[PDB]
Amino acid sequence: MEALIPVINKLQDVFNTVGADIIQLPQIVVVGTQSSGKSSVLESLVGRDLLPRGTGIVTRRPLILQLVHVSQEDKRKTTGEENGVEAEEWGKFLHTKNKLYTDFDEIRQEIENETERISGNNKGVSPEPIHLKIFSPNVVNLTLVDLPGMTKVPVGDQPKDIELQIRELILRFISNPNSIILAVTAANTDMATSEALKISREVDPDGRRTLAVITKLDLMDAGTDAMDVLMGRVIPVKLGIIGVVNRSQLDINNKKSVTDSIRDEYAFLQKKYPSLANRNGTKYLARTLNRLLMHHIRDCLPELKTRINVLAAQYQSLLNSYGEPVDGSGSGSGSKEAADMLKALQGASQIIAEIRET
Ligand SMILES: Nc1nc2c(ncn2[C@@H]2O[C@H](COP(=O)(O)OP(=O)(O)NP(=O)(O)O)[C@@H](O)[C@H]2O)c(=O)[nH]1
Repeated sequence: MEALIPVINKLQDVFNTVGADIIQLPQIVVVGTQSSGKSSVLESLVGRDLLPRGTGIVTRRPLILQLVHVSQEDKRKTTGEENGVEAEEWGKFLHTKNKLYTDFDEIRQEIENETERISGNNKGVSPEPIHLKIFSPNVVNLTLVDLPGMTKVPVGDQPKDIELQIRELILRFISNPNSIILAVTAANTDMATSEALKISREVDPDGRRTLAVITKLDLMDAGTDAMDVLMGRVIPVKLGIIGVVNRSQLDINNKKSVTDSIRDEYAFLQKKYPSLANRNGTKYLARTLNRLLMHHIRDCLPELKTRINVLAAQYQSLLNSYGEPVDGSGSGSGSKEAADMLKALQGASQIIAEIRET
């Protein structure tokens, strides 16, 4: 049985600049607020810090993070750099094509380099995602669509008008019927007022497409345990409630080893939540997210295939409604879209046809 995650990864790449929304791809979309710790969740899954830091404003455009598992024997000759020590982990950006990044600091820098631009349109937020593959023996096969974080207070309770278009961007992504919403919220807050959960209920009223991740369990007030948060007595969400403890900024600056932060999280869970510890934590989260995505993709695969074909026939017949002038150039901008879309759909069906196992 062919692994389906790599297939959807390639489809994501195929529909990058051309418009992937109408495809309604099966994917996990990460919704979090400011100070929720969703960037840390991603880094917990990667096993490295790689996301741009901080201080402040930052991270406007979506990031499609594609974690690809490799064998520990599968390594890369690094850079040029006058060395040749074989590298165990590397990264690739779709914008830079086949270039290899063996230094995660150059990975973090390229993200900064691909973000924060004006981008030559008049906005503060761009809908165009960054595509980053991470090859590592320390990661599970998993892809996440990281969206720009919201303010932790309602949009009207803060002075920036731009927050609206941030909400629009998130809504645009999570309105995808085949998207799974990963809602990130800190245990440190009134969790039934999370902006992440609230905006998720706007497209998923009952939370049947939503999985809640509870971060910052180590930061709660004296003599609270969110056992209720562990229960999902309180949060109306169906795909699960998973509590984690990521590394703090203190830990990163101190260069806390990830092997040490992992067992520290585990030990914290064992102590504070003994009857629940086995269904919480970073490692657990990585495993159920992997299984969830695999099961979700195979569920959506048959409809995805026909939709690509249905879309193809529509765009082609639409090209015969536009349909001119037969000129080599200056044909149309709308005609150019449909042709570019048809080309991408062609690549999509090709990728899908290249699956075979029963
Ligand atoms: N103690 C502790 N600190 C955490 C945890 N998760 C995140 N943090 C810290 O609290 C902050 C959370 O923000 P971050 O992780 O960047 O995610 P974010 O809020 O989506 N991103 P940002 O606010 O930077 O735009 C970070 O400075 C991080 O170090 C956690 O589980 N425990």
